[PDB]
Amino acid sequence: ATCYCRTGRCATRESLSGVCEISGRLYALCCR
Amino acid sequence: ATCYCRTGRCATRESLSGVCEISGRLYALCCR
Ligand SMILES: [Cl-]
Ligand SMILES: [Cl-]
Ligand SMILES: [Cl-]
Repeated sequence: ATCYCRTGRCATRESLSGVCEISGRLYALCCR
Repeated sequence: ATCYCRTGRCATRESLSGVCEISGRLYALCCR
């Protein structure tokens, strides 16, 4: 899948799918 | 990025990047 680790909401064409943890920071997981 | 929601360990070229929550189930987020 194509996915992004986001600092804001997911884009409209993306689905919230979990959490990224990179270098200690949390991100929304947004896939399409 | 290219990401998969895994029930096992990440493949050699993937990095463990977080967790997926899909239909009430936990998975390892594996990204390359
Ligand atoms: Cl973002
Ligand atoms: Cl898997
Ligand atoms: Cl879920």
